[PDB]
Amino acid sequence: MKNFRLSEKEVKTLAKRIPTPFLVASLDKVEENYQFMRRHLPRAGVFYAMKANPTPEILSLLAGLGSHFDVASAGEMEILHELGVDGSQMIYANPVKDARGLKAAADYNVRRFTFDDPSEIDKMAKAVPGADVLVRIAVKFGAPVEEALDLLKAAQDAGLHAMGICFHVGSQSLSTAAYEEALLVARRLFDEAEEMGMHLTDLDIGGGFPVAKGLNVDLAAMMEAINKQIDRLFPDTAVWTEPGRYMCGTAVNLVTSVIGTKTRGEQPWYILDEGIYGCFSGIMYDHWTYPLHCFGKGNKKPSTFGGPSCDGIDVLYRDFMAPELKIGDKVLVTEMGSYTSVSATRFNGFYLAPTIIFEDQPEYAARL
Amino acid sequence: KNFRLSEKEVKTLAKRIPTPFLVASLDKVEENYQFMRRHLPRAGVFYAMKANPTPEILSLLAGLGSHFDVASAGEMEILHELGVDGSQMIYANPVKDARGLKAAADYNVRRFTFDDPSEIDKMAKAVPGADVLVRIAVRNNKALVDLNTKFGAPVEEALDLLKAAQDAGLHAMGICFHVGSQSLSTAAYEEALLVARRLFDEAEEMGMHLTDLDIGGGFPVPDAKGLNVDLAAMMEAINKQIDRLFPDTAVWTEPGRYMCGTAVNLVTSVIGTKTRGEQPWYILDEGIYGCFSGIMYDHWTYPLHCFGKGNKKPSTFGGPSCDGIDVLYRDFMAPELKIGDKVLVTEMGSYTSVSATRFNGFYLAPTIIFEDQPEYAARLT
Repeated sequence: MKNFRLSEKEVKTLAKRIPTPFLVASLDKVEENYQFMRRHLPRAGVFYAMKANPTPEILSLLAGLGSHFDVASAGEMEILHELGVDGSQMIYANPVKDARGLKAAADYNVRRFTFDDPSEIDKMAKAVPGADVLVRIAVKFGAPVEEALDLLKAAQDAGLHAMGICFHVGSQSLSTAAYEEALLVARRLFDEAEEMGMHLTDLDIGGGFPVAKGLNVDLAAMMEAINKQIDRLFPDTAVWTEPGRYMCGTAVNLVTSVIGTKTRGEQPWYILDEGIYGCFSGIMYDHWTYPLHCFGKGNKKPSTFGGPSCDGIDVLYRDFMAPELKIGDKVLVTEMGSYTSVSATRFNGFYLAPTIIFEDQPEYAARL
Repeated sequence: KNFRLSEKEVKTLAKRIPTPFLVASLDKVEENYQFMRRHLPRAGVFYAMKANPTPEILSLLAGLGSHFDVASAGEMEILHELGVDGSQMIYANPVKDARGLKAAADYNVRRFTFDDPSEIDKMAKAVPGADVLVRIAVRNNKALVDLNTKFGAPVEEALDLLKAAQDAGLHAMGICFHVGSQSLSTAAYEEALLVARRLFDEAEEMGMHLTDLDIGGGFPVPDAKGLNVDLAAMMEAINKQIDRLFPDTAVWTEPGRYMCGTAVNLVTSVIGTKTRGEQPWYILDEGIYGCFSGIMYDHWTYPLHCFGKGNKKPSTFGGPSCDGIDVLYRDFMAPELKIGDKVLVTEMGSYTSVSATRFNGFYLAPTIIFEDQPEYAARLT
């Protein structure tokens, strides 16, 4: 498992014929990440958290491979529908659902819906009578385990089908022991519910998986421990996972050029043609950090990179060791797949940087 | 006074239009523009369209005779579509991009700003003979001379730059400066204006005759805690100064926040409730990824109005992402609200929707012209 990276020569040839900034996504890498999870965690169907990356080619690839989808809004389920994706392969997993979104959900025939609060029941019962609902469980957001069953019975009472439960394990706190303890709590709640008159049939595990193999744990071995725990505890139940960052994050790169240089201070400044109102919006909204590769040879000094807009805050990196760069030189930013261009804007009238598909280019064929 | 929708009005607008939407009063954009012609006559207006690019606003302004401060090819293209000639534009981004400079070339935009030598040859090659103004660092409204910022040459290198640009075939037209956002006092201008006199006076003796001076923006708008500047008084102190120091030169300003800020309102619905915490929690259908993005990007607090009586408890408001960052207000005194009730945010005109996104696939809240709605007619009556 390698992260998707473009070589220096690939960045130059691509930039010759696509004007910067642009993103480059690798469908091959997305597939690899999909097949990895399937190989090591076979018992979880995949609900793709498309909020992370909603690019149509990535989305089509995923429907091709069998992925279901995790929809947050009417506009998400609209994009999917034009690609031929049915609402039976959608779960509406926004906790608080818009009216416009519940309408969409009825029209498209979305099967599964999730909730943590009893104010949410009152409105799904009117909008989508008899819909299959899962409760989100905190083991902020989520619902106390001890209120989980009362919440499904309230749902069942208003004419919704109590179908099951989701938790989310945080990446920071991610461990095999953690998933194993949540599955135990889930198993108890199933058994308890059954004696309560409800047959729960579906269990949604969340995402919160990381990566590329240059990172902390042995994830293949971890998914196999979780998978073995699903097979012993939930051999008849439909199990799901909803990866988002996991699917895409290391599957996209940004190519962007130096459009100005400021040489006045001790520190050189370099203005790029993408910034915090475009793809680097991740910095503000995801609190994330993107590896930056400048390509000159020569001596390095501490250097600031700025974005292209009239705002003070359009600064991406400071005291970053980089060589001497000219205008028109190209830099490359990896880990640009998730929660980046989702947050981009046309602030200052600027265009959204397009996403180019790597497999539809000579450079991809050239890898041989 | 500021454009503020009645409660009566929020209710009927919400009947006909789905939340969230914004509501622009073109009358108010016109008062604002006129107020500035009345009290700061000597200052020609380059509307900074980044604050609000709404097409009906822009056309109003074009019709009143305003010029435009243009920041990218996309902002030029919109103006060209509305019939606005390039003579009406200044490309006032100090670091310009190739698509921008070709657009500028195509649409014959006359003016450009710059604060560095690496910009010059990029402009000479792309529009020869263009009028340039050098952008210059000055004491900000905070009283700092910050030379480590994104924009502005030091006063010390201002004239050489301008000469360096004349040496590349560009017309050395003048000087601009920006004191920054939300000026609560007139000190930064009077002080900066005087620094500018000196460079013209020093340039006369070099033999470059500078014809134009752009004084930037920074004019205030009320926020969550109001505004206590006397704008008329502030504007006349600046005007007064431009007449003693610059009797014989063309003087321009670049308002953005001021022009539209007080002309726009957001109508948004409470869509969920959380009652497990000690504070009640209200989820609205606009978030930090939408128009409230100005919390993140502009460090700004908007003034919120809930309607109802008989309660007030400190309450929390969050956005529709349902995210850790998607929190709008905490400890806000609000009555008991229910799903379906409408809230109002006022002074939502500037640096608001421009930074909004389709994250989660939500829509960009549309911007409704109030003068076309039936609620306006009621007003004239």
